[PDB]
Amino acid sequence: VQLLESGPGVVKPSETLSLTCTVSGASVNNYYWTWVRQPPGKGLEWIGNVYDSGDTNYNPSLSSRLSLSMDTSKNQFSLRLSSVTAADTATYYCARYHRHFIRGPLSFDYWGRGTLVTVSSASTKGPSVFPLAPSSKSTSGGTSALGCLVKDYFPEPVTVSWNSGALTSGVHTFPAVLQSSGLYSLSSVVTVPSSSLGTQTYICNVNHKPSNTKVDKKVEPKSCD
Amino acid sequence: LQMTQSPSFLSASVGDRVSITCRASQDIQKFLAWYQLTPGDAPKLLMYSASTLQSGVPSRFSGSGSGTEFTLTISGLQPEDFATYYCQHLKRYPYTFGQGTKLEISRTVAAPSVFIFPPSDEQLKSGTASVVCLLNNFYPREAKVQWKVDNALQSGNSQESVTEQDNKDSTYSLSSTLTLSKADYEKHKVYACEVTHQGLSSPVTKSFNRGE
Repeated sequence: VQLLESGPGVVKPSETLSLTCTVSGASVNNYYWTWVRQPPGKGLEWIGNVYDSGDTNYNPSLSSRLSLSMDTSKNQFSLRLSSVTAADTATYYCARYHRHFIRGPLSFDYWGRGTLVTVSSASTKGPSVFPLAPSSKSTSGGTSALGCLVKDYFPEPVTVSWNSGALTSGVHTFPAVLQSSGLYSLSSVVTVPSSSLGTQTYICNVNHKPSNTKVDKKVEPKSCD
Repeated sequence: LQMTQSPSFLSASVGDRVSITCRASQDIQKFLAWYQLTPGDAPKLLMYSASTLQSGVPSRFSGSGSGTEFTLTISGLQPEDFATYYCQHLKRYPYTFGQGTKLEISRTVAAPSVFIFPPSDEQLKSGTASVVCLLNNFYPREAKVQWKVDNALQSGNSQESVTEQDNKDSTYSLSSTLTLSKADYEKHKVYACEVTHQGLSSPVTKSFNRGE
């Protein structure tokens, strides 16, 4: 029995969001399901439930714009959220509302891996990668730090790797930050032996699927030499 | 009906027996469940009906309580037990969760290694400079960063982020960015990154001179 969600990663404000959960190993009609969101910054928030009886058990804070349902032919249950605003941005999870007819409500025992829904007017855009070159300013002992600045991209996410996944030790890819431009920007760095700085080739592999942007940047040392 | 968790953050060593509590604004008898949330994984149910261990969950996890107070207890914390926990009541709708409890590993205080990266010639072409300050592998996670251009303290023209405690050395890393215009960048010489951390008796300053 497995649960996989699917729907847009981005939803333009004031529009209506549509998230769907596909089930496996079980018939949607024979169980009760639910949706829970996690607004970055906050915790967990119960959205509402969906049953075969079509009963209405939604959170009062969403009631007016929410609509849950089940589609037995496609074996899925879904979520409809009208008039989304930045306050609706969050990773949404679908799950099973485990209940026992005599004992009552037990838990939410099967959960999907969730999907991040970002409410933004921003237009899809690829990143521009700049080098964070190793230098006397980024060296201490026999260790030097270098990296890549993935600036101005939308929406999330972008993945980074070094030397096509060959270099992973000492790598640090930071959480991205949203700029007032409405575009994201993160950085990935790596500390490497200072001695290899002339011999070993360092290249960060940036990939942003939303905009089919694949950038490979080589990071060269920077000195007065 | 609200659920309050405490502590919100708890630090412990691997192998310790730790206990998280969850209180309820009202009496919910045993209708309370616990969950483990590690970023990247789907939330895992660990306990329900307050003390019934979920199928496939190591016995080091145990729940107790009824009424308004409940307790989740972990014996011998494992590397992977260090995540965030949330309790939930199921007394009546709307069902709600506690604000969660993040559990991280405690270790010795380590000052960050501060490196600074001036903007790349390539980015300057466009017309905006991004100066980056890196605080690498430090503990505790608390750390403040202040940019100084020609000594003038900066404000509102920088953003930053920290990684999650490393799996290997339990250290944290931080990345700050000073975003100035090209013309504003070619206007000054000294670009300073002032770092404040427990391991540093006094704020350290790592800077460089533009065009040098």
